[PDB]
Amino acid sequence: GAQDFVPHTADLAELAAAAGECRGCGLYRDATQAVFGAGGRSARIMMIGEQPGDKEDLAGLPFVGPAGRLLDRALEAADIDRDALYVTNAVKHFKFTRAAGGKRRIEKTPSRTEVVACRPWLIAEMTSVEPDVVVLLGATAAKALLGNDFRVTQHRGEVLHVDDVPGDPALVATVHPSSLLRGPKEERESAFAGLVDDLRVAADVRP
DNA sequence: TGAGGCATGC
Ligand code: SF4
Repeated sequence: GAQDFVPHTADLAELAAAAGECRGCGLYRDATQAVFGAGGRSARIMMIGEQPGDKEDLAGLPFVGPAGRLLDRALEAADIDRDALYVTNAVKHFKFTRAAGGKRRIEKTPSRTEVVACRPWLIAEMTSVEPDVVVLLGATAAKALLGNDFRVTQHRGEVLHVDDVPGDPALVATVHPSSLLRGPKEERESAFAGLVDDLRVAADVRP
């Protein structure tokens, strides 16, 4: 995968500019641009989503579309300052399809081989940022760091620690904010509450 | 429109 394209540097601007050159999997070809993380190395909370969506791929920034707006409300309800956040995605290029007779770009879940190929960028970000806690937003991100057998619905809101992760941060898994939109509106407010609770667990981690 | 975890299809 991407490991040869990751330069030996902790400068997020250099990593981001290099990601524009990555050939670690096929996603780079149909996407507009790599969407790297956003934030500074002084962040103590890192949050990892699945992939850039349609709006993210057009803007070049993580979490700018509907799921990111919901994440924004979740952050405010958990009293998490954005000054403490570095936010990124497990996969750096937008994976999508279109209906043959349609124009809208329809997001497709990254394959597990794409997550594995792209994980060197995530490791590079984690070493550069040295977060005290990593929030895994959804199954793709959580499995990226915790193994393909990990079930976010089974262990969300738990403070976890694994050995093979650089810097031994606390890890907190939760559901991706888009799941609240995809699921029934009847469950949406309860689901938002659950997200906010998990985020509160993550913000109260003390190294 | 914007998951999750299991199942089936080739
Ligand atoms: S997705 Fe990750 S690994 Fe695949 S190309 Fe874009 S950057 Fe390289």
